[PDB]
Amino acid sequence: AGGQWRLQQGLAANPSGYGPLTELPDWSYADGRPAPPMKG
Amino acid sequence: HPWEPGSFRVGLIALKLGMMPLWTKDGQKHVVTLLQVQDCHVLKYTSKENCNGKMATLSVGGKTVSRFRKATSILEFYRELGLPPKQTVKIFNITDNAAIKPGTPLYAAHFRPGQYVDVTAKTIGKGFQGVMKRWGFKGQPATHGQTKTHRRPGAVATGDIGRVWPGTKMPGKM
Amino acid sequence: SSFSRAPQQWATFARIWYLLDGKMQPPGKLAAMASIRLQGLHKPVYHALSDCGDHVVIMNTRHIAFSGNKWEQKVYSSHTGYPGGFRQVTAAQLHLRDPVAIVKLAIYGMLPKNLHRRTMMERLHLFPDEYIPEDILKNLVEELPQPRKIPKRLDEYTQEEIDAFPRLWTPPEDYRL
Amino acid sequence: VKCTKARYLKKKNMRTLWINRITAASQEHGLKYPALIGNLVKCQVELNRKVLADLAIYEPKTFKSLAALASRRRHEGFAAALGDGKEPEGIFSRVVQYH
Amino acid sequence: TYSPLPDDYNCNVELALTSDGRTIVCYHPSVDIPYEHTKPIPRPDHDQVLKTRLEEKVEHLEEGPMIEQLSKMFFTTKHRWYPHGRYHRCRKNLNPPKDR
Amino acid sequence: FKNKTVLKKRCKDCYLVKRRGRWYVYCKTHPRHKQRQM
Amino acid sequence: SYLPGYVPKTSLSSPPWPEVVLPDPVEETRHHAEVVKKVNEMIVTGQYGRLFAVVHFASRQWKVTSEDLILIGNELDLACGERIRLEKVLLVGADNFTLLGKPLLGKDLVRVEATVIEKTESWPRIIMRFRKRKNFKKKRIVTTPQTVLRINSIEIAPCLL
Amino acid sequence: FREVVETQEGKTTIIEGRITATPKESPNPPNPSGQCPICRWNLKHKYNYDDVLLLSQFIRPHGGMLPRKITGLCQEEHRKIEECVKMAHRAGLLPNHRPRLPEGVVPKSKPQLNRYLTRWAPGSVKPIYKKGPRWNRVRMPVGSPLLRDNVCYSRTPWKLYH
RNA sequence: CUCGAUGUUGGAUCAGGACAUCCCGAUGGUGCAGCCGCUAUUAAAGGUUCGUUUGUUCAACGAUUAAAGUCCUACGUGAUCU
Ligand code: FES
Ligand SMILES: [K+]
Ligand SMILES: [Mg+2]
Ligand SMILES: [Mg+2]
Ligand SMILES: [Mg+2]
Ligand SMILES: [Mg+2]
Ligand SMILES: [Mg+2]
Ligand SMILES: [Mg+2]
Repeated sequence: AGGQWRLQQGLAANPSGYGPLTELPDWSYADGRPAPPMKG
Repeated sequence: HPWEPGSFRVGLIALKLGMMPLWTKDGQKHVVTLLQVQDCHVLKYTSKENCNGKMATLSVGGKTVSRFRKATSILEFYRELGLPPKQTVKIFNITDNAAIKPGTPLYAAHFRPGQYVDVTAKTIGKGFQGVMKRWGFKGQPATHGQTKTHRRPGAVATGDIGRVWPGTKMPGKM
Repeated sequence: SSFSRAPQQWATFARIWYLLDGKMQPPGKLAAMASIRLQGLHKPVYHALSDCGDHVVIMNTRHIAFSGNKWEQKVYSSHTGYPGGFRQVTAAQLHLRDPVAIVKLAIYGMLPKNLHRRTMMERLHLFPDEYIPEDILKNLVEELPQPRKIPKRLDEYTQEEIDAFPRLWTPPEDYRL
Repeated sequence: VKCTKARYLKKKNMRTLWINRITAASQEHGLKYPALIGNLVKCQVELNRKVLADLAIYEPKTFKSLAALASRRRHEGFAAALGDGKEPEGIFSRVVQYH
Repeated sequence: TYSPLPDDYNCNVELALTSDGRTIVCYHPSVDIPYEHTKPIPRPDHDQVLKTRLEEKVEHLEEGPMIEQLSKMFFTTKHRWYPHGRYHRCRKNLNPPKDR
Repeated sequence: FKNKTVLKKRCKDCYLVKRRGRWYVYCKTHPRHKQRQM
Repeated sequence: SYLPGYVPKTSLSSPPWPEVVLPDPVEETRHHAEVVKKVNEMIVTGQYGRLFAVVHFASRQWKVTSEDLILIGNELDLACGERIRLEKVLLVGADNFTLLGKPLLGKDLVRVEATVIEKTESWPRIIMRFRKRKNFKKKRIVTTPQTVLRINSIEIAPCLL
Repeated sequence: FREVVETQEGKTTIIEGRITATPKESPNPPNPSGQCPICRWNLKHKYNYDDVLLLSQFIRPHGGMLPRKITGLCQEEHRKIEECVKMAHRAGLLPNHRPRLPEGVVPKSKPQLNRYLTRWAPGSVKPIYKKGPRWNRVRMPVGSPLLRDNVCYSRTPWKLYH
C-alpha cells in the first residue's frame, strides 16, 4: 500500500507520519490569525 | 395415412366389466378381463410443436356423465365440441400421421385379437395400511413373550445416521 | 447531471443486459465474468443490500472448451436423498445430457452463498447455441469480450502469415517423409 | 458486547466496500485496483480509499482523470524499468521534496 | 498520439503539470453523444357503429399463478411476493429518516 | 496378466508398451510373462 | 534482414500487452504549459460553477462543497459562529477541470472556509465486556465531543503557472 | 522430399521413387551459432501448443512427428515440440494432418468436446470420483511440464494442475 | 467425553453402507486337450436355504443350493419386541 515506495523517497512508510500532510496546521482563523497548535 | 414403422396410434378408454374364463385349443384355461368401450371419442389434438414433448398428443374421453356436475369451463369445452361430457380424459402420444379429428368415435375393434395392450387404471384403494399388508413385512411372533408388538415395522434405520432415509417403507395410504 | 430526482435514481440503479459468447471459452472464465455482473460488483454504487445485479445472457454454452483433461476428469456429484442415490458423472456425460449445466454449475458456485444467490440466478440466461429469444435480444446493451483468445487452426492462416514465418531447417532431399 | 465489538467490523467493512467500489471504478477504465492505488501514491497523491470511492460515484470525470494519471505513471514505470538510468525520469515520476 | 485512456466515452482527459511541478492539472470536458450514434424515437407500435368500450381486462389469478407472473415479469424468485405476518409488518419504520 | 509395481522383461520377446495410461509387458512367445503396472 | 536478437512471430515471441510510446518530454512540457494556461484562463474568466474539494481535517479526508455539513469527532476550541480556513486541500474540482496537490495544493491557489455551527456531544455509546464462566462483566458509557462545521465557500485563484 | 509410386500394368507392378521439391531454411538466422533450428532462431522458451506455424514444420503429412536426426532438433526441444504437437492435434488445430484412413473408412461420429492444453490422451484418463482432502487434493493436469521454462509475462507462473 | 445413568450378550424385525467378490457378468495367465480346477484383472445392479444340537455368538452335524461371501453401521437397531 505504498509503504516501500515512500521509504525509497526518504518519506515515512505511513503518510500519517512526519511531513506536511500531518504536521502543518489543520485550520486557521478565516481572518488570517494562526490557530493554536494541535495537541498531537 | 397408411401405417409406417415407428408410427404410434391412439388408444381407448374402456370400463372394466369383470372377469371370465376362456379356454384355448390346447385345453389351457386363461382368465380374461372384459373392457367395455363406452362412448369413447377424440376430444383434442395438440401438434408436436405445442405439446412441449417429442410427440403430438390426442386427448380421448371415456364415459358420459352429468352436465349438472361438471365445471363451467369443462362444460364450455364440450359445448364447443358438441358432445356430452366424459368422466375421464386421457392423453395419448401419437405420431403426426395418426391424428384424428376431434369428435370421432372410437370402438372396441380399434384393437384386434392377438395384439398386446397396456392397461392403466387406478388400483383399488385400501386406505391407511400397516407394513405387513402394505410392504410384506414379517411382523413379529404371536407368542413367546411378545409385548404389544405383532404387526410393527421393527427398526426403521440404524443408530449412526440419526435419521430415517427418504423412501423408507412405513405405514401409509395404500 | 441536472436530472430530476426519480429519473436520476432510476438511471443509477437500472438493470443492464450483457451478452457473453461461450464458444471455445473455458466455462470458469465465463463464470467469473458473469458472477461479477450478476452481483453488480462492476458498479461503483455497489452494495450487497442495494440489489444492483445485472442481466447476463450467455450463448453457445454447448461450445465451451475445457482445458486439460477436465472433460474426462471433472466429476459432478449429487445425491437424490434415497439410499443408493449418490450419482457421479463426468463433465462430458453432463455436457451431452444438459448443454447449459456446466456453465450453470460454474456460475452458481461462484455467487455468494446467501439468499440473494437464487435471485441472481433469475437474471442469468443460458442458451446452448447461437439462437436467442427475440425478446431477450432486444434487451441487450453490451457484449462482453471473450475471456479467452481462440487460437487459429493451421488452415486459417493467410498465405501472407505462412510466408512471413521462416523455414527453420532444411529437410534432406532424399527423405521420404 | 456485540455492539462494542461491532465497531471493529464497521471500520473493516467500510474499507472493503470502498475497495470493492474502487475496483469496480478502475475496471471501467481498464485498470486493476492495485495499479490505481499503487501509482497514485507514486504521484504523491494521498487521496484515501473513502474519498476515491466517493469520487467514483459522484465525480466520474475526475475519477477518470485520476485513473489516467495512475495509468500514465504506470507506463513511466515500465519505461524506466526498461532503461538503465541513462534516461531522465518521467514527467509525472518526479517527486517533490520537502524539508 | 499517446493517450493514457481512450477518449471516447466519459470525458476527454488531459493531464498536465505546472511549471513548478507541484500541481497536476486535469482538464476533462465531457464528450457528447454524436447525432449519428442515436436512433429515432420508436413511433410505430372498422365499420364500428358502437361506442368503443374500454375492453377492461379485469382478470383475477390465484396466489400461486400470480406469484409466478410477478416472479417472471421482474426476474425474482417467488419468495419476495409472499406476505409477512403482523409482527414484522408492525416493526417496519413508516417514517424513516430521509437524507436530502 | 499379473499386477506388478516393477515391470521386468522375463525373456527376449517380452516387450514394454504403455497403454491406457499405464505400462504393460506383452510377450507373444510366453504369455505367462504378461504383466500390468499396478 | 534479421537482427541478432530477432524472434519470428509466435504466441510468446513478444509480450501480450501492446507497445506504449510515451510522448517526447520536450513536446509534452510545451503541451503541458498550454493545458495549464487553458485551465488558468477558465479560472480568470470564471468558467466554472460549483466547486468541490477534498480536505484533510482532524485526521481524515472530507469531500466537501459549499453549504456542506461535516461532523468532526472532537472539540475544536472555537466559538459557535466562528469562521476558519481549511488549509490542507488535496483536490479542488469543477465540472471541467480538477486541480491536484502533491500532496497539498498551495494556499495561494484555493481557499476553503467553514463555520462552527454546533458544539455538542454524541449519543451514548456502550462499551461492554463479557467473558463466559469467569464472572467477567463490565459496562462503560462514553459520549464523544463533536463539532459540526458548515462549509461556506470554496474559492480558487488563477495562480497556475 | 521423396515419393514412392506403385503402378500395376498388364499384371506387372513397377515401384519407383521420385524427388519432389524441397524447402530450405530461410536465409540469415538471427543466431547462426545456434545448434538446433530452435536456438538458431531465438525460439527457445518462446513457443506453445498453438504456434502451429512452428509445429507444422516438424511433422509428417499425417500428423506424425519427424525423427530428431532429420530435423536436427536438440533432444530437449524435440520433446517440447513433440508434446506441443500432441496437444495441437487434440485442440483441433491441425485439421489437415489427420490420420490416414484405410479403404475409405468413414469413422462413426464422436461427441464434439472442445479442449485445449490436453496433456493426456482423452481415452486414457479416469474420472476423479474421490477428490481427496485439501491437503492431498487429486488435481487435473493442464498443459505440459515440458513447457515450464517458457517465458512467462505474468508475475504468476503457469499453473499446471487445476 | 458421559458415574444429578450413553442400561442390555445372542435372537426377532427392518435393514443403510464397504468391496478385500460367495454366486451370477466380462477378461488375462495356467503345470488350461475337454469336463472341472487354480490364479489374477474388472464388476456391489441382483442374490446369498432349511433343519438337529448348544442361551450362545462360534462350531459340529443332516439335507440342500448358482451361491449358502467377508466386514462396518454405539460388538446397526431393546422410548419396536424378546
Ligand atoms: S535448442 Fe539449441 S541445442 Fe536444441
Ligand atoms: K456412566
Ligand atoms: Mg406371522
Ligand atoms: Mg409388560
Ligand atoms: Mg400381543
Ligand atoms: Mg443428565
Ligand atoms: Mg442391506
Ligand atoms: Mg449393538
